[PDB]
Amino acid sequence: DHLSIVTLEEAPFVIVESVDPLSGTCMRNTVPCQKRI
Amino acid sequence: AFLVLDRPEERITGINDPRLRNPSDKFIYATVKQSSVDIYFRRQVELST
Repeated sequence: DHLSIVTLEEAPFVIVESVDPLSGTCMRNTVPCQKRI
Repeated sequence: AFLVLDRPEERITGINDPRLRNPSDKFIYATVKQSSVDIYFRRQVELST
């Protein structure tokens, strides 16, 4: 199925990085994530 | 004892070395721009840092 998962920035567990400027969206070994403000 | 073990350590074991697997400004890595080495590191998953 399809489900939504929360996540939080941690040092070795969840590293949130900005969008890839070379490939365009994300690099290898990475997964897109959203954020609200 | 002082003379036996006042031995400096130099880089060994290739890129598998964990002592400098994490970058820092004290030491500098370098290659030649636009070569095969650049493609290798760019196309590697763990070698992104």
